Amino acid sequence: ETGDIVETATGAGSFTTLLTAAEAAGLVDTLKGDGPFTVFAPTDAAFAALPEGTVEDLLKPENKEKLTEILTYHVVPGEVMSSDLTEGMTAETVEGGALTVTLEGGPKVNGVSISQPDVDASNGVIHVIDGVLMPGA
Repeated sequence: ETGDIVETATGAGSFTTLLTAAEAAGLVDTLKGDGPFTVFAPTDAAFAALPEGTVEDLLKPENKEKLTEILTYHVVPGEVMSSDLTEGMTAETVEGGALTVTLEGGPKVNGVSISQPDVDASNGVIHVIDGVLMPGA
């Protein structure tokens, strides 16, 4: 595979409402355009977790435009998470924000759970959130 995070736009079956915008929001040059990059990619079932209006917002073409703006707080630089180091640390977003990262007692980031604790992406790092964690959206 090539593109890894960004190439999702090509397929996007599970991340069709989100990670398709990885390439298509102009994040392609960002995520695949360097090397190690870690993004909290929520699954199709995660949008079904908060389907009140968030999935509608994130289904609206409006969101990928602001994703262009807000990518930096959803994109974390190429650094290996607690699965390598130790659980119970703060991870910094490219925007410039430190979030809560702990696996012991429940893999939770900033108060949202990584219910499907993945990690090993092709170029970077993949973690499936069951919720959302960003400035506003």
